[PDB]
Amino acid sequence: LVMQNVIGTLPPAQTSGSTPAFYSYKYNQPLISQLNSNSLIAPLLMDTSAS
Amino acid sequence: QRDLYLSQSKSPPCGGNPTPEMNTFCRTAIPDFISTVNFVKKQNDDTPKD
Repeated sequence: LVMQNVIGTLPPAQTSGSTPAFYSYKYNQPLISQLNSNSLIAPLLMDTSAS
Repeated sequence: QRDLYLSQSKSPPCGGNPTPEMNTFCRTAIPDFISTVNFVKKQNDDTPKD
């Protein structure tokens, strides 16, 4: 259950107009920033404002 | 099975790049099987009309 909650809705295989494929750049727009290591060590003062 | 296939007409094999036999199966409907068995017509075909 928690692991699905991490994943969210399962992305489709082939890209579609309504939803992007699992390997498309549109789907991985926030994931790339989330998994990037520099998100942890680069900044000196985290911004907690939901911008 | 064909209904389950047609409900997924965005993914293989009815979608994507089907192999020709799978494409034909996805296209063609299921005819009635009981309706085609008829002994009188078969025997008439086998027997010469003379």
